[PDB]
Amino acid sequence: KVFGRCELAAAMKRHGLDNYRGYSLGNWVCAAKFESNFNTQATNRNTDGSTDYGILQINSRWWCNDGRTPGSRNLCNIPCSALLSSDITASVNCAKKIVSDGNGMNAWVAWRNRCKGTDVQAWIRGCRL
Ligand SMILES: OC[C@H]1O[C@@](CO)(O[C@H]2O[C@H](CO)[C@@H](O)[C@H](O)[C@H]2O)[C@@H](O)[C@@H]1O
Ligand SMILES: [Cl-]
Ligand SMILES: [Cl-]
Ligand SMILES: [Cl-]
Ligand SMILES: [Cl-]
Ligand SMILES: [Cl-]
Ligand SMILES: [Cl-]
Ligand SMILES: [Cl-]
Ligand code: NA
Ligand code: NA
Ligand code: NA
Ligand code: NA
Ligand code: NA
Ligand code: NA
Repeated sequence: KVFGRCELAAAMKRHGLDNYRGYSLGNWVCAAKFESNFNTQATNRNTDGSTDYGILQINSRWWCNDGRTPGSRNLCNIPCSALLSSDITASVNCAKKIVSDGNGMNAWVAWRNRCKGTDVQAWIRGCRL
């Protein structure tokens, strides 16, 4: 599923991301935009051989099992393929564990580099939330 901006915003809010660990909804939307362009099926291989999956590009090195990432963890206790569903439930719940990990949203490279400290509020402009 390729989510619409406001559609994803609404889905993220219902799942309780809005201001989760102090991060307003626009941050989550902005992150999704630059990680996956709102595409739940987005996958990307990392240099270290691990892979990023889903709307928030969650990494198989630490958070999910894809069966081909040696010496990796599966801290969210899911197959990485669950992160690709049109139902963003798994991605949100795992993301909640990721952002709680001590570094906040800096865990998402594209967030730090492209969203952090900008008007992320603009990402939910005109949405019925
Ligand atoms: O998320 C855990 C850990 O991995 C780092 C390493 O640079 O970022 C990775 O994980 C992200 C989210 O799961 C990926 O989007 C990214 O591709 C990947 O580099 C750290 O930010 C973080 O400590
Ligand atoms: Cl939309
Ligand atoms: Cl919650
Ligand atoms: Cl593995
Ligand atoms: Cl665990
Ligand atoms: Cl889908
Ligand atoms: Cl959903
Ligand atoms: Cl980046
Ligand atoms: Na898709
Ligand atoms: Na915060
Ligand atoms: Na991998
Ligand atoms: Na694993
Ligand atoms: Na292993
Ligand atoms: Na999901």
